[PDB]
Amino acid sequence: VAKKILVTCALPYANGSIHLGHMLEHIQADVWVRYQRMRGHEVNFICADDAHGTPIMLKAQQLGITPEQMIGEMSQEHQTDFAGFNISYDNYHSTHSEENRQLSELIYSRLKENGFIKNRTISQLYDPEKGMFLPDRFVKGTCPKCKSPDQYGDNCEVCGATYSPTELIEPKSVVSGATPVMRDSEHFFFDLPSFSEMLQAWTRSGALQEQVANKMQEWFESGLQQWDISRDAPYFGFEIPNAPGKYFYVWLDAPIGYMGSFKNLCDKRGDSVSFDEYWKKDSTAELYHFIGKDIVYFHSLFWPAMLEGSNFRKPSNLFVHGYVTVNGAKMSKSRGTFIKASTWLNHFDADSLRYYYTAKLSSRIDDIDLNLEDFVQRVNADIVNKVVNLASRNAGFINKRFDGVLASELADPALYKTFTDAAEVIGEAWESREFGKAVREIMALADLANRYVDEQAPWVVAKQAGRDADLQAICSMGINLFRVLMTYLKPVLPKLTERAEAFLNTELTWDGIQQPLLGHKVNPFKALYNRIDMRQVEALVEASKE
Ligand SMILES: [Zn+2]
Repeated sequence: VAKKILVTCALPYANGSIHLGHMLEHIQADVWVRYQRMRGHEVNFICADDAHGTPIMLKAQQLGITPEQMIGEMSQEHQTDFAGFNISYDNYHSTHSEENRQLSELIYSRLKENGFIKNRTISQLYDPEKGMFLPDRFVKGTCPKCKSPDQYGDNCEVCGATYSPTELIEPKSVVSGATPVMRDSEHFFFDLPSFSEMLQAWTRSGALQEQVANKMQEWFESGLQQWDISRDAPYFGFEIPNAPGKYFYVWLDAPIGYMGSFKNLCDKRGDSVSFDEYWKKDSTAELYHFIGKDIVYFHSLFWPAMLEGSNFRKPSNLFVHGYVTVNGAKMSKSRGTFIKASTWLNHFDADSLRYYYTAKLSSRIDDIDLNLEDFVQRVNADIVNKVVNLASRNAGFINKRFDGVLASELADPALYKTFTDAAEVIGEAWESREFGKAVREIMALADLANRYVDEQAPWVVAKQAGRDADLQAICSMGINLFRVLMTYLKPVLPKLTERAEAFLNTELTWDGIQQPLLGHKVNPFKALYNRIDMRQVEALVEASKE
């Protein structure tokens, strides 16, 4: 029937700009969400900025502005980039909100009551001048192995040795320049180990990608550990109830952002029933998290345990994707392959990237390679020469010789059925996240549509006397095939689809393809998409280098 679906994307860190690596996740989720909406389901697409943490607090101080101001600006920047790529979020919030505070306290309270919170005193390097414990990377020093100066954290970039910051020669606090010292502090831990049996049964209930369920097996074998969920002041975040000086570490408050953002959305809509409908233990609504492979452990073990422990429903499934490489290698700042979302939009449109990523995506966790050379060729070849060409080639004749009126019947009903029959396969491909497959199927159909037009040679029929009817039937057949193709691609290319709809004078819906456009008036044709040059790509890389 009509499902209730809540989809999220991992929360971007407020202390950084969105790059093409991040876009892969958001575009993958958006394509899936747009398809689900097209099928009539109730979909809620949610996200938010991860805005707490010592790093955030320090960068803000270093800059002279308040963290509240810093994260506020980063939030607008991120939202501008996502809007630019047409990521159709129903709501984009922040972990730094009243909703998140309330939910973090509620969940913490329940976990504590149920006895899943443990106290443990730990020892950590402390900056006595600033009065704050120091995370490993905030301690500078001389490597005890090779004696190289200015080595940070727990590893040396020179000899590559690893060690505890307490082994550094002349340790110095990066925050004040003071010499750190050891110091004790009581911390709160989440008893993840007490959920192992439940998590095992849950993971075995056939949900996760084969590759995910397999990594989980190794994690169980190794054994689960308790996780620290507290931090000491000074800190930028929410204070733990009944624990003055203690704050919620990100492990806890970041994923709550998924809930906080949804609650914020319900409040905005004046909806007092949905939150519980979606998050209560016996919910029949579906919850999906689109995440990267680097945060699977957290979302598959810690997150569901926390939810279970606080009496909330667990995710229905986790959709994991791999990383993005450019030209076969990790993004490179020196090579100008480290491309930011905002930079990309200064040179190309969002539809091009959305199409390329989609054509390469699948239900597997494999890495996605953005080959710039291949990108230009794929876009020009597929979008411009196969799909858009189908419309432009036939639009002229219809607009100039028939007043934009399409024929009253299908020239080839059998060929049309071939295109609508494919809906089943393409729809299941979109649904199962086999995007590359959906695109292959669609392009196969596009080749077919172009072959039909080639064989009918309208530019030839257009020259023969007493063949006006034939010309109209042929060109109208081509426009109707284009109608179907654009429908299958609607989830992928939002802007191109709008321009297509303006031309066809119709809104494209999934079920609408069963009813071809007959005796229908299309609008004067206008370039739907233009070819891109390799020079455009070179300018982007140069711009990224700089
Ligand atoms: Zn060294």
